[PDB]
Amino acid sequence: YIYLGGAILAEVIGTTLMKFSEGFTRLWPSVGTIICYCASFWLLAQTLAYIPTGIAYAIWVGVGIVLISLLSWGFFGQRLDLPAIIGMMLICAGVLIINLLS
Amino acid sequence: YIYLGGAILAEVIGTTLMKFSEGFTRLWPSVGTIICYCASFWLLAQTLAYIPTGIAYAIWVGVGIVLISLLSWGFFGQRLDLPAIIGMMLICAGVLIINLLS
Ligand SMILES: Fc1ccc([P+](c2ccc(F)cc2)(c2ccc(F)cc2)c2ccc(F)cc2)cc1
Repeated sequence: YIYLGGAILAEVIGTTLMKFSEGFTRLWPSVGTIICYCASFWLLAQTLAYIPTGIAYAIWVGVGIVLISLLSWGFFGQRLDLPAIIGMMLICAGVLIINLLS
Repeated sequence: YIYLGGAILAEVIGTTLMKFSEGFTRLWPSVGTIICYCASFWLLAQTLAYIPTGIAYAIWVGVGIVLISLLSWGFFGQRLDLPAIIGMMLICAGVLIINLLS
């Protein structure tokens, strides 16, 4: 399977685990989070062995924001009609335009 | 919060070290570059206490594009055509909308 899909998913899980849980996580040992950080770098290194960095970055930002928006609504219950989402979308549209002219 | 600004600088130091290692020095450990990127993530983790992860991803890319553009050309805002001007305005305006939001 693609390293890139694993790598984006590893960043989403790993970054989500950064601010999550003042008690100790259900299902998951905390050394698993350390392994996940190591796995994320391994997946990234495989990804940027084979995929050009700037081309990859455009895919990566677009997939990552959507994936964590879906996760934010799904697992954390977050609203889709918050004005911050609109602000984020303006940035997402703007970064896409710069990416096409560079 | 100015932590994401620090995370951007930690990204600039680490990215330059990676590019320096690939193109120029033969004698730089991978672990040091990884620690510089981990510093960007620690500064991000402090940010993720205050700014939601999806919002934080979009701001990191857009704030990145302006600083990286300025450093990589050595000046800001030369050779802008009409959609590029709109692209820069959208990035600034979206971040400003998030900045005004609590
Ligand atoms: F929202 C974002 C913000 C940053 C990145 P980042 C990054 C961050 C932390 C890290 F540990 C290693 C790499 C990147 C760029 C293209 C990819 F395929 C995968 C990752 C990156 C590195 C150098 C650079 F100049 C710009 C971005 C990705 C999405």
